[PDB]
Amino acid sequence: AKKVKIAVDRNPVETSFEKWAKPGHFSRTLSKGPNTTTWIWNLHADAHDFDSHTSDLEEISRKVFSAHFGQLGIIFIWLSGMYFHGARFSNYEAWLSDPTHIKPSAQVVWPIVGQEILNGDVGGGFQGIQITSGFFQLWRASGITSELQLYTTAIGGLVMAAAMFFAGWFHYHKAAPKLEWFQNVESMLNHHLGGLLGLGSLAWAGHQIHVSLPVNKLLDAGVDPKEIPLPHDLLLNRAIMADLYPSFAKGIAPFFTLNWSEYSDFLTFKGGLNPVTGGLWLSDTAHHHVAIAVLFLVAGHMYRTNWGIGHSMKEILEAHRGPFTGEGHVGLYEILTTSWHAQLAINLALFGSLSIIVAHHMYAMPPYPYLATDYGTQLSLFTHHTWIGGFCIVGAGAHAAIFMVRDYDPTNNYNNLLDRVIRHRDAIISHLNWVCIFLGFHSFGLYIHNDTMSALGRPQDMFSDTAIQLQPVFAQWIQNTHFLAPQLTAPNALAATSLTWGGDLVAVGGKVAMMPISLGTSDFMVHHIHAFTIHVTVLILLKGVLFARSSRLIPDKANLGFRFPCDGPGRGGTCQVSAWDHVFLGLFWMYNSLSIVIFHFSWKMQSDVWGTVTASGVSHITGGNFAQSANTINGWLRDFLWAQSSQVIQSYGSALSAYGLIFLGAHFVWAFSLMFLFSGRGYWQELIESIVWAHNKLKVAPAIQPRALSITQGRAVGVAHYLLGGIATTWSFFLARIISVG
Amino acid sequence: VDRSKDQLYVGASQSSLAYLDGSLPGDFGFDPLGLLDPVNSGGFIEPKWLQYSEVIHARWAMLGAAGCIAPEVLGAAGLIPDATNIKWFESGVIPPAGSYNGYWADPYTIFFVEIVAMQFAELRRLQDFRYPGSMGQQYFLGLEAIFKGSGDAAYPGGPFFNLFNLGKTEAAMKELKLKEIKNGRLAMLAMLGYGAQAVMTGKGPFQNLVEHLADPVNNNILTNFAG
Amino acid sequence: GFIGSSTNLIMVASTTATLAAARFGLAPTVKKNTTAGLKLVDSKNSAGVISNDPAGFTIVDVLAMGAAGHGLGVGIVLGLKGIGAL
Amino acid sequence: MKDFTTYLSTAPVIATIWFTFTAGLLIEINRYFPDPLVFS
Ligand code: CLA
Ligand code: CLA
Ligand code: CLA
Ligand code: CLA
Ligand code: CLA
Ligand code: CLA
Ligand SMILES: CC1=C(/C=C/C(C)=C/C=C/C(C)=C/C=C/C=C(C)/C=C/C=C(C)/C=C/C2=C(C)CCCC2(C)C)C(C)(C)CCC1
Ligand code: SF4
Repeated sequence: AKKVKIAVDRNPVETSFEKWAKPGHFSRTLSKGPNTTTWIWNLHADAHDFDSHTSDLEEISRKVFSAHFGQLGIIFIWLSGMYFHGARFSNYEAWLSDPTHIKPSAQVVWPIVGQEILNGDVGGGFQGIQITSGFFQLWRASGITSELQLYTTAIGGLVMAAAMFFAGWFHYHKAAPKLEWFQNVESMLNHHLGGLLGLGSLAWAGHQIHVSLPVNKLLDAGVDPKEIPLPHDLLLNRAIMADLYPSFAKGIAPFFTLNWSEYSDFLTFKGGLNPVTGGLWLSDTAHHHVAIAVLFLVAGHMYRTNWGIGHSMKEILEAHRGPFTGEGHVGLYEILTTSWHAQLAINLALFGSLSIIVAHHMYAMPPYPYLATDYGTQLSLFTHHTWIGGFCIVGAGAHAAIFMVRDYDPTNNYNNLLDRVIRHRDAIISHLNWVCIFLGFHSFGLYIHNDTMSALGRPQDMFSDTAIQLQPVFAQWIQNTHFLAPQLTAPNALAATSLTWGGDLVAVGGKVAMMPISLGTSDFMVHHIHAFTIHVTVLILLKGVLFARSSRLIPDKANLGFRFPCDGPGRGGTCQVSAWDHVFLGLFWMYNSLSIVIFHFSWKMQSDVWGTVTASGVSHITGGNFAQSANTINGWLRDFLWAQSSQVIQSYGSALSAYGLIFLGAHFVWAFSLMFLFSGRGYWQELIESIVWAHNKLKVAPAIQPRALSITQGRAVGVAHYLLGGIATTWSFFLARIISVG
Repeated sequence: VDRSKDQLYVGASQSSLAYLDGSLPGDFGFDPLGLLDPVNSGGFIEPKWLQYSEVIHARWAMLGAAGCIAPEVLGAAGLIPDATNIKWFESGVIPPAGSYNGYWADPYTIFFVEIVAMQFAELRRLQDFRYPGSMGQQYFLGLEAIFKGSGDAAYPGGPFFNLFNLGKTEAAMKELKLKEIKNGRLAMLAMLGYGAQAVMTGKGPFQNLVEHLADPVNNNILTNFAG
Repeated sequence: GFIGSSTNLIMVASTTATLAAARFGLAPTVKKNTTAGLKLVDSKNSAGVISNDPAGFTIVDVLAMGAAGHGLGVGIVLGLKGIGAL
Repeated sequence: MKDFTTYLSTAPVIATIWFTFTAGLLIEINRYFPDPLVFS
């Protein structure tokens, strides 16, 4: 019964610049200094690999804890800059008056070498680069009405950034927690559930109830922003709040007397979108965060720390034991309290999956005012948070394999769930292998079937709505069920959560904010492409984790490590057998799969949702050509890539000309990467020998011997440039397109 | 926290009795979170700083508790002009709540003198905690004679801070320290009561007491939720 | 008058029931955890809280069952108003 | 201070200062002599 308590060590390390002048001090191998250029790359590659510098878990934990303070400090500088640039280099104040006609802008360029053309005409008597980060919509929702309020937040952001860097220094050099402190998982969950998420949600509800709701109620009514009461006047004067919301006339007595229905005027359950602004009701959002606050505060009292009551996480795991799974979850608690990589593997997996869920829910239920009708912001936010989720998931595979090689110990795992999974890995990979082949034929083969039938003049033989049909009947049933939910299954909800299920469109400023989305044959075909490309990415990453330690090819792969190039040309060739190489290959397939996801979103929205409302009806940007054209590969090439890339390639000579340059430059970086992917360092080391000879001939040969990159670094350099070039190409193409037409 | 006196308070636990041995003033065994455990202590969470901080909080709170109500009591008795019968939160500390015009200077001009005066008072007090006895060495207009401290940071003693050398005997001094801590702890709760009562009712501490005595049932925390 | 109303009586009854249940060995307490079979067994408390109560009822049991009683009472009060009973 | 000045002498720090200086000089020249195409 080890008590939960604060435990630190005093002055563990000395604050000196001595080691700043000795590169490689952290590692025994690199401490001797460079002899070849390979040393330089090894210095940066192993800088943050704490688990390999020392075998002491306590020393590893202390570095992780302070390295996290540095990450927090950097985010505050970044957040401070965004708020500062809104105050000093933005047209936010003008935007508040005319949100539907003025384009948000918060970056201004200097007039040098003729780059001032990038300062486009955005409105409000202002010239600058149009932003798609959605900060203006967020600030309006919170109630910010002046650049002074933006300026104060930026100054507070810098103070927080300074505090974060002090904390990192303090908790590493002055008072470093001990290992027993880091292993109170029960205590950490209690504080992070009820304290971080719980009180954070309650505190934000306080801001919305007292600041956001009154300010946005008057803004929607048409009051001039400068004439709205200041947030502190709303807080101090209950009389003002009573005018906007009569419930405030009764104070907090209804809360304590359980007459919670008194607060129905500002704690609503409307659902749908606010017709004036096209975003979610803030009164709905306040009741959401109040409900979420109670749920998490209750959640934070589940685990036992010092007073008997509560649950032991070890006891829960050991009780869940069945007939089909041997020992069961035994041994997981020790794994998850002694392996940072195991924790990172789980957290990256769910944190990445969460970022993808955010993308879907924010577009379908636009939570900020004037977010929906700003098509550039909708496209950018969905695409940004899908890419973030994709990279995190691939990392989850990377750090699951690191755990398998380094932190896995067979003695602690005998006949438990983890052990039994390893003992039928061939069954898992063989079945997942077949599923991917099945899904590739029956999804991408349909496109090839349609392309061939169309080229042969046999449209009646294609898979389409006017031909052989493939209707997503299951998805269509769910769309109808959610559309009728307020009638019978959610009686107290006035409207459906989203307008995608069905009903009538909401139009703000003559543009569609959201309308029902219909699923047809093309939607059926594209969705099963997603299932195909996701399943393949699982195959590559799961295969790397399950075969990290051994396989039928390399029986002792664990001893080779996690990151090695091969085991030589024997056995026919063993290139790229290490678990690191399964992340390397998995990155390509993740990029392949998410590219189709963001092409699907971009074409579907422009074709079927986005558009201009007029007397006759809705005219969409691409005029509803998704249904008939997206069932062939030729349709995507012609109607999507070729037609919509018109904006980016005609950008020269305008404020969008920067996107044209990056469109070409991205194409360049991508092709440049194939040099590293298609070649091997054997050629390049011999090339450097001849180059070194010329320098030797001129007495200008370096003391640090030039070396061609290692095998692994060639693959890492290749994939990094491949991803940057490919993703930046879509980024330029999307923004130049949507900003130009959207 | 058991009110009044007792050997141990409600929250006393067998774990806290390990290191709470009665040496400190007002040591009633109440430490449910175990912040005073000597083992593996560091930073500001250590016995010497936490005990020192409580006394400092006690002494500021005692001045605050008596000073946040005296203007109302003296004003109610007619001993000071009504122009200065002002609620503690309407003196100027929180201008949005209320400010008093009539000080010899603008409240920001007065604040700068407060900054300079407290910089000397507080940084010199700190240096005696970091380097005991160090403030009695460097020349300070001859005043260093009274800043030599006594080894215990919270109780400097000396010719000035112990002007009338009360508590000459060891037993007497312990009783005085206990009385100081209990009054100080009581004042710390009183100050929190002033702050909470100001928000809930918007009136001064003296007004709240008078109203409660008038109709105790109709005037209390429960009835003030709504008005 | 709030005192004596349906809302007040339910909250006092629900809060009293949990305290009565916990004190008389009908609900889990600080000194009695519950096994997987929903049976009370002795527990180990890191910060053994001294209590003069003959049954060892500590102040933590009060907070644990005060909140549990309030949760039960609040749900009943709001639930009845939902069906129209209250 | 000797060690700190040694840290500033490391290759990445020197390159940052050197290119920051080099870039600044080129930027400033084009600020006062915009659009140079021929020596003239
Ligand atoms: C001036 C204050 C100071 C000083 C003199 C030291 C000194 C020391 N620290 Mg400490 N430290 C400090 C502040 C300081 N620290 C702070 C603020 C933190 C919190 C983050 C830490 C956290 C910390 C940890 C966790 C560790 C040390 C360690 C060390 C030792 C070696 C550090 C080294 O080689 O740095 C040279 C390194 C750099 C100059 C890199 C700076 C990185 C920062 C975060 C900036 C990041 C910028 C970012 C990449 C920008 C984007 C880049 C993009 C634009 C290209 C040494 C005793 C190490 C040790 O004792 O090992 C045995 C160790 O593990 N320190
Ligand atoms: C964390 C979130 C949060 C916060 C901080 C607040 C804060 C506030 N709410 Mg709000 N509220 C919230 C959530 C929140 N609310 C939620 C979720 C709901 C929905 C149920 C409401 C519904 C609601 C209503 C209906 C009303 C408020 C009101 C208020 C105000 C007065 C409350 C009151 O009477 O307090 C009573 C007393 C206290 C809170 C105690 C104060 C303790 C002080 C700070 C101690 C200071 C001690 C210190 C030592 C003294 C200073 C010394 C120094 C100078 C030397 C206050 C600004 C009222 C108001 O005025 O609205 C305009 C009001 O009518 N709220
Ligand atoms: C919370 C996030 C997180 C954290 C804390 C870590 C932490 C760690 N990872 Mg993991 N990882 C993550 C996410 C994370 N990872 C994700 C999302 C992926 C998938 C891509 C991976 C994939 C991965 C691999 C494959 C490996 C690690 C490794 C490591 C370890 C050493 C890393 C190192 O030394 O980097 C040093 C940092 C660098 C050399 C800098 C990299 C710079 C990149 C390539 C720049 C890309 C472009 C840039 C962002 C934008 C343009 C720049 C401009 C100048 C042009 C360390 C424990 C390594 C290890 O050995 O672990 C045991 C290892 O082999 N990670
Ligand atoms: C367009 C390029 C392309 C194509 C077509 C494929 C195809 C395939 N890859 Mg590969 N891959 C590519 C690029 C490509 N890859 C690249 C660039 C990389 C490097 C990053 C990789 C890395 C990679 C890995 C690491 C893996 C794959 C896997 C797969 C397979 C997926 C499942 C499957 O069987 O689908 C079905 C097959 C197809 C869709 C191919 C086209 C089928 C046509 C349209 C129909 C059949 C034709 C018909 C019979 C008529 C023939 C007539 C003729 C005989 C006369 C498949 C063979 C995975 C695998 O093997 O899973 C089991 C796998 O693990 N690929
Ligand atoms: C991830 C965040 C984090 C975590 C987990 C810890 C953890 C720890 N810190 Mg560290 N610390 C952090 C951030 C963190 N710190 C930061 C950001 C700073 C810079 C400000 C510091 C500065 C710091 C110091 C100087 C010390 C510690 C100490 C400690 C230890 C005891 C903490 C304790 O009991 O606090 C309990 C909390 C309190 C006693 C203070 C409560 C009130 C604070 C000042 C404000 C809290 C604000 C709240 C979150 C939001 C209010 C909302 C609204 C009302 C305004 C423990 C190892 C101590 C130590 O080493 O002990 C051995 C120690 O001396 N920390
Ligand atoms: C922490 C302690 C504290 C603080 C910060 C304050 C702060 C305040 N009090 Mg309060 N007060 C306190 C404690 C405190 N009080 C206590 C304990 C009591 C009970 C005794 C009172 C009783 C009280 C009353 C009755 C009044 C205040 C008032 C005030 C306000 C005006 C202060 C002023 O004008 O001072 C004046 C400045 C001084 C007394 C210091 C003079 C400094 C010179 C340089 C000294 C020169 C000395 C000379 C050379 C030699 C000695 C001469 C001598 C022998 C004659 C201000 C908000 C007034 C108020 O609210 O007005 C609206 C008010 O009427 N307070
Ligand atoms: C027998 C006896 C006695 C008596 C006692 C008594 C009479 C007691 C009482 C007690 C009590 C009377 C207690 C209470 C408590 C309470 C609490 C602790 C509460 C809590 C609450 C909460 C936590 C809440 C929450 C919430 C919110 C806020 C919102 C909504 C939701 C919920 C509900 C969750 C004496 C000692 C004298 C002596 C000996 C014997
Ligand atoms: S050296 Fe290159 S080609 Fe040869 S086995 Fe290793 S990775 Fe393959």
